[PDB]
Amino acid sequence: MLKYIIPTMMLMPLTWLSKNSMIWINTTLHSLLISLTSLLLLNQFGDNSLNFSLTFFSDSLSTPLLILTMWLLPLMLMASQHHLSKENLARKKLFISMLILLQLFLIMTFTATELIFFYIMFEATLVPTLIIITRWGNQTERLNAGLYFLFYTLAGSLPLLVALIYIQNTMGSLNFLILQYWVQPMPNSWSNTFMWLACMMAFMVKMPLYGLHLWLPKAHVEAPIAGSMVLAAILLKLGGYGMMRITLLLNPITDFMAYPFIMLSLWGMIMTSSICLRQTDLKSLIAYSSVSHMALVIVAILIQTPWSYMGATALMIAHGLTSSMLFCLANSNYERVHSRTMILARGLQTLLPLMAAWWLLASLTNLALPPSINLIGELFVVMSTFSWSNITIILMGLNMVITALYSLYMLITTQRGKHTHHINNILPSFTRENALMSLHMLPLLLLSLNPKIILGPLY
Amino acid sequence: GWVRPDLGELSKVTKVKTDRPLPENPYHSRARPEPNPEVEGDLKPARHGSRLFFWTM
Ligand SMILES: CCCCCCCCCCCCCCCCCC(=O)OC[C@H](COP(=O)([O-])OC[C@H](O)COP(=O)([O-])OC[C@H](COC(=O)CCCCCCCCCCCCCCCCC)OC(=O)CCCCCCCCCCCCCCCCC)OC(=O)CCCCCCCCCCCCCCCCC
Ligand SMILES: CCCCCCCCCCCCCCCCCC(=O)OC[C@H](COP(=O)([O-])OC[C@H](O)COP(=O)([O-])OC[C@H](COC(=O)CCCCCCCCCCCCCCCCC)OC(=O)CCCCCCCCCCCCCCCCC)OC(=O)CCCCCCCCCCCCCCCCC
Repeated sequence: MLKYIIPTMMLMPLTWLSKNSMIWINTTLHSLLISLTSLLLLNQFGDNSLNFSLTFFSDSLSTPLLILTMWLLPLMLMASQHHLSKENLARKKLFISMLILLQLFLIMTFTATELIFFYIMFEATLVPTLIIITRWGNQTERLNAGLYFLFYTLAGSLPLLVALIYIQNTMGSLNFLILQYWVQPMPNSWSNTFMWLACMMAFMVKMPLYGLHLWLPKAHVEAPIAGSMVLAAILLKLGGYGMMRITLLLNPITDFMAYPFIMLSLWGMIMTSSICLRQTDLKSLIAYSSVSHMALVIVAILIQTPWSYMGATALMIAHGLTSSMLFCLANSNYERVHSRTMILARGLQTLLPLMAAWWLLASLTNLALPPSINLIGELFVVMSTFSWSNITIILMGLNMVITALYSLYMLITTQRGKHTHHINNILPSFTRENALMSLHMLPLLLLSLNPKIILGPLY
Repeated sequence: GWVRPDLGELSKVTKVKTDRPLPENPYHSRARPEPNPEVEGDLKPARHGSRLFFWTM
């Protein structure tokens, strides 16, 4: 994985040596070359994971998260540069350095062969994200939105750190390749109950779980666009990746310790979708919709059937692309009306027709229109949870109804109706913004032609 | 016919011919505890390095 870790680090001299007019262009170009290079990770086999070294490997789970991660960096550079036009040059290079450092941490987070290196990189991705949010944020309470996001991801990962070293002394290793073959079944005890809680609560907070989702609509609202994109697309998916690695060691205690968490997730995917019906803030609506979609991923990982893992990894990749495009559309209107209120700017299809078509596509992917990979992931999770219990279809179909409702309500509220009369700073859509929307949506539509590369290790 | 000794004579260390046997263990000690085995053998490199969680050297 060194052939991706080194050019990501070579983007640091590539961003601290360019001319004052060339620092966006060079980093965009060479991060696009790295994203093109990332497709060599699709050397995946039906039985054996692609094992590079003692430190890095990539099965069919980490590979699409890596391609999404290395693809997301040029998109964040294209998205973040318009509101840094009135920014100092050295602060601009520090912003690009935090994005490059976050990519560097993620591309060897997902390829952590050993689990405490996963913990170090997993907790090290916070600090560039925290600097981006609490330094290039917007409002007064960016310090509070960064405080709890440091607090919860350390108070939750403090039992995670203790639990992983406990396995290091018991099993003798935290190599996941070794721990596939030396895993002992975890019997019923209270000690193993708090062992399961210590292994799972950090990733529950990162997804987020319902009731633990209080950090996320605050943190997205206080973030800039690059922070919102990377939180919606990668940093939530760290928790799903970590659960899919960590439930190997947690059997069979998961089959009865998952019941409160599955009930929290199944009722929360209803409640957050109803909150999305009752939102005034557009970015908070996309935030709560992200919570609603990751609740199904929590359910699918906790029931641990093959259709559920296939649907959960398909839904993570699809929701990364969709929610990143939704936050970028919210930015494209916040760069014109300068407020996030959804009822403020209406009737935008009369003014921005092609941007309204990109809104239409993002909302149709958000409600899982077939044959998109949103629908493949949604449908497989619903199939597997029907196999878990036949009465879960009521909450599943009810969430799908409310999801269609708030996606088309968001579409109608921003893009339809009579426009606001007292707003006239609505410029035409730039070539940059349409390029950003197309680079989100066109891979999301190409993956429906060949969805087998995003269906995880047990396709 | 006795002669009083000179200065420094009565503080000389003399030798004594004795017929009693020498005390082989006058402190009446028991046997000493066996010392720990020393180090021996050529110092080979450490097998796969530090072995500290993931550090391959
Ligand atoms: C590998 C080779 C692949 C080659 C084939 C390509 C495969 C798909 C790739 C992506 C396709 C979508 C791109 C177009 C839509 C977005 C842009 C847009 O607004 O266009 C309007 C615009 C034309 O309109 P305009 O008058 O100029 O202005 C627009 C108005 O301002 C305002 O616009 P508007 O809103 O009034 O009108 C827009 C209209 C609005 O109408 C809709 O959005 C209705 C669509 C949904 C309902 C109907 C379909 C339901 C499902 C049935 C079909 C699927 C199953 C069929 C299979 C068989 C049966 C199972 O949408 C369309 O006309 C697009 C229809 C086709 C897109 C598919 C449906 C997307 C819906 C969401 C996802 C659904 C699930 C996934 C499906 C994936 C299929 C591959 O299009 C263009 O100018 C074209 C731009 C270039 C597009 C390139 C696309 C490919 C890029 C990939 C590059 C790399 C690969 C190389 C291949 C390149 C091939 C060219
Ligand atoms: C005949 C006579 C002549 C013969 C000549 C033969 C050689 C000719 C070529 C001469 C050049 C040789 C270069 C050194 C040997 C290869 C080193 C290497 O690639 O190791 C891969 C090493 C192990 O990968 P592998 O696939 O398992 O094994 C490949 C080799 O066999 C690795 O071999 P190994 O198994 O023996 O490695 C031992 C062990 C391998 O490592 C381990 O066993 C795991 C421990 C790794 C560190 C984990 C720390 C995590 C927590 C802290 C995170 C800090 C922030 C992250 C970085 C932020 C930005 C700096 O190394 C360490 O633990 C050292 C610490 C990591 C430094 C690696 C070398 C860095 C040199 C350049 C420094 C620039 C900063 C690099 C980032 C350092 C911090 C991560 O990769 C990593 O651990 C990933 C970390 C980053 C890789 C460093 C890439 C080196 C070149 C960078 C040039 C571009 C710099 C751009 C500017 C700086 C950034 C702003």
